[PDB]
Amino acid sequence: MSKTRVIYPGTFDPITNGHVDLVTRASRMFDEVVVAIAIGHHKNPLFSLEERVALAQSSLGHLSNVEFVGFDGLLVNFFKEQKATAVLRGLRAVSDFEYEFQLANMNRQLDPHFEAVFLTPSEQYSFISSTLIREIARLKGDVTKFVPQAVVEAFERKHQQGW
Ligand SMILES: CC(C)(COP(=O)(O)OP(=O)(O)OC[C@H]1O[C@@H](n2cnc3c(N)ncnc32)[C@H](O)[C@@H]1O)[C@@H](O)C(=O)NCCC(=O)NCCS
Ligand SMILES: [Mg+2]
Repeated sequence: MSKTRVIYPGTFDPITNGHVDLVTRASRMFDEVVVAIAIGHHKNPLFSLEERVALAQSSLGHLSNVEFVGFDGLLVNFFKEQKATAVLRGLRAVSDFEYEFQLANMNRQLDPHFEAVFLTPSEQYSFISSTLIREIARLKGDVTKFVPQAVVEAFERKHQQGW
């Protein structure tokens, strides 16, 4: 009966109503949730680590047991470093599902204490992909339904400096 600490890694580029759902749900059933933003040097994302954490903090800060960190390197090492109970992932589409197994099973080989636990989001957040949001945003489309308001504005400010 130690305290429990789940890591919720992602690139959050940007965070979406779906992510927010998942974190909220997780905060209700574990002691600490750590939103962990993957820096991803060699991944090349649309928003900076700083924009990404900011927008996250903006949508989930009102939860007292959620923290925000950037990390790179090996999730398994992050896991160890954070003395985590488990890693949180969401399940919705179907190709996600067999990679998620690879991930879980590979990481368990690297660290037998590793553990993945999966939530499902509200049915209304199941279609939403971060990728699909970027494409719609990128074409002056209305992503208000799919992402928090800070993110909407962030998209607009990205247009304002050319996009
Ligand atoms: C960034 C990681 C976690 C993968 O997540 P991804 O890049 O897909 O970004 P995203 O921000 O979309 O991820 C958030 C998580 O929530 C789920 N999710 C994503 N979008 C939604 C949504 N709209 N609704 C519900 N769930 C969602 C996903 O299944 C994912 O688990 C990955 O880069 C990572 O570091 N994982 C470890 C990878 C690994 O072990 N590699 C080998 C050494 S690290
Ligand atoms: Mg996504």
